[PDB]
Amino acid sequence: AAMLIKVKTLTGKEIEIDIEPTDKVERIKERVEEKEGIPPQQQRLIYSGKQMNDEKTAADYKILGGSVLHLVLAL
Amino acid sequence: KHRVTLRKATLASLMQSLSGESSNRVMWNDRYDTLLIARDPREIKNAIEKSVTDFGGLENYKELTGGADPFALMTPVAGLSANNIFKLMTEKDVPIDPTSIEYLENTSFAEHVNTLDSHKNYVVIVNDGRLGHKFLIDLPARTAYIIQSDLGGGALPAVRVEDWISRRGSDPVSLDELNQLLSKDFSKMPDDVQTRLLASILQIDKDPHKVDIKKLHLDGKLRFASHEYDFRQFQRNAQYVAGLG
Repeated sequence: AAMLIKVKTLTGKEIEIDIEPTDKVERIKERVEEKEGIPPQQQRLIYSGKQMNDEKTAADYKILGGSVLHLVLAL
Repeated sequence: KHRVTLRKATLASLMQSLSGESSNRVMWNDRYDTLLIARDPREIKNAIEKSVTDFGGLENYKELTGGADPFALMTPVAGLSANNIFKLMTEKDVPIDPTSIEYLENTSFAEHVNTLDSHKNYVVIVNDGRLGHKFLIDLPARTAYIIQSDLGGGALPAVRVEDWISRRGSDPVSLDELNQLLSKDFSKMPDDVQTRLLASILQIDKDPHKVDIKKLHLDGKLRFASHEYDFRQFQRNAQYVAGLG
């Protein structure tokens, strides 16, 4: 079942990604990369305070429509 | 060969200015469909302040980000340095959006650079899917330099762009070695060849032992695109960033 999630960077820049609960985290990174130009390995992708397992899905982290993932692009 | 000193001075002057709050936020901002030099230190901070309010104050926003303070002076992961320095180098009066550039996927890097006017400066933006990495090759009017930083999570250790520029920014790279590294066949070269090219080109201390090729994605795509630039424009963009005080 399709859901729109927000990916928000440290600059407050926001992007919307329409995903499904079964989509893997690696996949979510790749689509952030489509948009932001950051290689997935170069992304620090954060939800509920922790980084996300590449092999785990969005449902694994109880992400829902409107959930905000935090994209930190800093060392 | 006194342009090499100009170029070094510009980068040096640029990197040092990043200790300034305003310069720091203008350099590494992530609005790309607009001119770098159109970036307004204070709009940027207002948008930061808005998202820290939205998320329950700084202390809470920090937990959400796993510790990252958005007001802090940052240094970028590879893509963000790649995108932004690319803009600084290539922009005059038209926004350039490194996020929507067209890459070469089936061209050889050597075959590509032979195609280039030796009378022009080019910058090449490398999206390397074997290294999970993104970095710049500056080809001033043949001589090559690397601009980069790195989160540190793949074959190459973490590096701050300030430190990279300081040690490596003005230290020319072997084109031949670049041809080899940006080969499709790079994935198939012997271990010690891979680690030596990665060290030579990409590692701050040219040290093979600090490269770990087990973290190479052997089926990674290697994408690159070039773009000419006026040196004077680059200097000027860097003067705006650096002059922010």
